[PDB]
Amino acid sequence: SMEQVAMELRLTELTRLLRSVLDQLQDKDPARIFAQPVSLKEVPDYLDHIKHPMDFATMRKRLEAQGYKNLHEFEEDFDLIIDNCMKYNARDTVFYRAAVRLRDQGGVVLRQARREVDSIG
Ligand code: NA
Repeated sequence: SMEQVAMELRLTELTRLLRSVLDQLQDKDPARIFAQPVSLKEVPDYLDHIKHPMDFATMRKRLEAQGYKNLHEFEEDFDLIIDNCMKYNARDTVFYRAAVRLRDQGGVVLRQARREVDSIG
């Protein structure tokens, strides 16, 4: 149907926006702390601590299968990245502080993004 197709052109254009957002977000991680999932070989207790791990590559796989239906959903995933790190790591570590920085820098990118998704529909 033509109704289905138009919904599909909207998903596709959300997807194109979200990809840009994810490149922007991930430029605020020059160190690449958050680029890949935590290794269960190198932090074998990780899953006793963190119930829903997240990382930028896992968001990117989801994005390329157009698995994000709106910006809230993508935002939820970004926030897990931050919130998981801030839980597992102590306030005086380079990891915790790299998440605070990514949160504050990420907040701006997502602030305008939210206006573009409401504006362009
Ligand atoms: Na903690």
